[PDB]
Amino acid sequence: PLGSRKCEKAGCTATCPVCFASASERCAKNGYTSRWYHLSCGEHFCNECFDHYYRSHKDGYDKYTTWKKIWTSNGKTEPSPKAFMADQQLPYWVQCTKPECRKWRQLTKEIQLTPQIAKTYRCGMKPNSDHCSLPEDLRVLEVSNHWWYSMLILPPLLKDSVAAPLLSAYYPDCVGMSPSCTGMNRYFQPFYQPNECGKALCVRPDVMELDELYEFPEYSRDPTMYLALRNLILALWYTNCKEALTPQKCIPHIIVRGLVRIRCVQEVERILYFMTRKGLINTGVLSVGADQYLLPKDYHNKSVIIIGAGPAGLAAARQLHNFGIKVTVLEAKDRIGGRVWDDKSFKGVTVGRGAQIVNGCINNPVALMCEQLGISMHKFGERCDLIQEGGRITDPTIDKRMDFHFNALLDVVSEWRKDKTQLQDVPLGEKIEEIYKAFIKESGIQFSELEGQVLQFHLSNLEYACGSNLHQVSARSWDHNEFFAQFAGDHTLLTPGYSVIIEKLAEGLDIQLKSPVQCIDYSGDEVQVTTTDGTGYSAQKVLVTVPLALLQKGAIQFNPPLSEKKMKAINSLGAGIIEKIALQFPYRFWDSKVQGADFFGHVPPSASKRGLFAVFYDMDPQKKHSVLMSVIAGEAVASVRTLDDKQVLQQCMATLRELFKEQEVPDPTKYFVTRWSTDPWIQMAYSFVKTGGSGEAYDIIAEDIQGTVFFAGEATNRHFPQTVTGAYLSGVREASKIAA
Amino acid sequence: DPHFHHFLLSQT
Ligand SMILES: Cc1cc2c(cc1C)N1C(=O)C[C@H](c3ccccc3)[C@]13C(=O)NC(=O)N[C@@H]3N2C[C@H](O)[C@H](O)[C@H](O)COP(=O)(O)OP(=O)(O)OC[C@H]1O[C@@H](n2cnc3c(N)ncnc32)[C@H](O)[C@@H]1O
Ligand SMILES: [Zn+2]
Ligand SMILES: [Zn+2]
Ligand SMILES: [Zn+2]
Repeated sequence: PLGSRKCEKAGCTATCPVCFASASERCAKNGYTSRWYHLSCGEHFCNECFDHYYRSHKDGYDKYTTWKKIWTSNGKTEPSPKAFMADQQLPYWVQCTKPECRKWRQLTKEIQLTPQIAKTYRCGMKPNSDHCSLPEDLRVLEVSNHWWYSMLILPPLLKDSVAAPLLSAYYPDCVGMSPSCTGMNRYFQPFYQPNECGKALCVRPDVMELDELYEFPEYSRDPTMYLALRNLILALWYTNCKEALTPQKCIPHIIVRGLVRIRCVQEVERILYFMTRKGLINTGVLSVGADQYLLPKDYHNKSVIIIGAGPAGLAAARQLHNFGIKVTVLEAKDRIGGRVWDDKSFKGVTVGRGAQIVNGCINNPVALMCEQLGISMHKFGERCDLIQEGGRITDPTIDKRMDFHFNALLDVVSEWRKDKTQLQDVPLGEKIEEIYKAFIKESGIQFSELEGQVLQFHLSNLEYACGSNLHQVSARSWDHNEFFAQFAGDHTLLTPGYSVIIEKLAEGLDIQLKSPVQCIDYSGDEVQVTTTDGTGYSAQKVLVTVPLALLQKGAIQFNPPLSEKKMKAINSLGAGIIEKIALQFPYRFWDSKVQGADFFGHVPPSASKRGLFAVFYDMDPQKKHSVLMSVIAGEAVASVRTLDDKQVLQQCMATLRELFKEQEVPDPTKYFVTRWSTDPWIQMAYSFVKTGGSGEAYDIIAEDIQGTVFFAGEATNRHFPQTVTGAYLSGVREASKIAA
Repeated sequence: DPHFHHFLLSQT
């Protein structure tokens, strides 16, 4: 009775402490010791094994002292002996993989657990019978106790985390990894680097997000363990995005000593299901059979009707279906896609009638889906000569000077805006002109006719981006979204076209074409949905993803009706528009002058001609086929409404022959002219903020009604308005709301 | 600062 059989730790449940270390030849083993040291309720080490490492005279001091330097040389947390024991000496635990057994087992203290060992382990396995029948150590079931983790002194620290290589710039212990530790698509950069400017869909390796905190409050005090698991999961997903990430797949990559490993394994499942629901992993164009739904059966019971089969509806439909939720999509047109619609009949090339460009591929779901599909994008070159009528290529210094001046007018507007309210908003177009004449009259500087036309060109570039003449767009709010982190990296041409992704998202889903929804009634126990021919559908929840213009036209009857607040938000945004023309030629007539540039600009002769074929795109990055695509923006959209396709073509060809005046231009052998503005179920290209409006409108439209009626679409995404990406993400957003 | 915050983990 010289020594103790009781644990130092007050409240500890261990009635019979035994020493896991047996490092000292004088180890107390399971008998009496001066003091029992507590790592967990199930794990202790005696005073002499403590001293074996902690005392300068003992034979373990060497090792401990070295570890302590490293722990300090690429680590930040305190290197006590308890920390050393949890990181270096604590025996590993591994779960038997026999389906009928599944018992946890302690490995002998010299065996170093690896993924391979964890993957295939079953009771009794040693490098050099009836092992599964032996009872499971009692301390294992203990780990499930609510207080077990509170009785655990130091948080776990993962070893050889898949996330480690992507996290070199951090101290491993701040991201749940062990300091004592020693080709991914370039577009996958899920982790912020230390002190780096904001970018879209990026997370801090060392801080829990709002939603994470909300779902896992028990970690607000200490996130170490959560962060490590979440980081490991993200790294695994992006390491192989072509298959579903499962707990079985994650478990072998969780390497840490002691019973706590059991806690980590049991936690990785909850975290993984949270990441899946929010759409962080197991997403994109990944598809899974009935046998393999991504969420447990408890999310499964409920039904959804999704209205619209564009990127937004299809994203949500894909997500929900993958979750195991019963989904039905109703599409008005005779095709899926919405504002994604590819013409695949041009020999050797795919020409988008709608979207075909990706602005910022880093962390972009579109770039992820390309990886999953094994398709390539073409990054745009920089050069874009501004060609005049007829023939002269504008001096680049004139291009850069007027660009500089145009952005200048924008800066001053961003100053004038700082003290105005929505009630005081003025059209961007008006305020620009005004600032221009002001500046002109101040410093008498005058611009050449060509300078004024090049400015006309740059102005047209903003009208294109807004989908409207600037006299309808808000000076206060035109660029509201820039407030949020935007997608970094390459701007590309989706050569194969967005349709490839649309089709994958749609494959195997219950989709009803030519079924235009007319009535939505959510006043009863289930949502009653009625099409224009009187066909009835019903489900517990309904997701609306129709274009902004269709909400403004009130094409769908809501009962109860949308709120006045919602109607104001809906009416405060503009239904922006542009159209495209695509021309096929017998040969690449522009090669001599264009010299391999992806696109070239067309200087407007006069303000009146602004936006009329402002830019031409060479639609084959391989420089082999001959297809040009051009855009009609701003006022020019109007002037084309009353013309038939043949007439639009005439003016394009005439424009081209002016642009290439000093040479012959062959006749086109195939073309299309888009009519988005008069497509009855679309009537637009993309949204923008009208004068008097706020970026807040996007949130307000996005707001669900009574957790019964939900909304998605490009016009509901405040961070990323307008884009296929933003539309897709809004659909993922709603799928997460709905699945909860 | 929501000039950093992940769009998908900021919905509450
Ligand atoms: C039309 C068009 C679009 C673009 C482009 C050109 C053109 C001509 N792009 C460009 O050239 C560059 C360009 C760009 C981006 C930002 C700002 C300015 C330009 C874009 C591009 O290339 N890249 C891109 O991201 N999208 C752009 N892009 C915009 C995107 O295509 C759209 O934002 C995206 O497709 C929106 O998806 P969402 O899912 O929100 O709507 P969509 O309209 O596709 O589908 C809704 C569906 O509801 C259906 N529907 C409507 N009413 C009903 C009803 N009552 N019942 C049932 N179904 C209905 C309707 O038929 C339709 O299928
Ligand atoms: Zn001991
Ligand atoms: Zn204890
Ligand atoms: Zn077993």
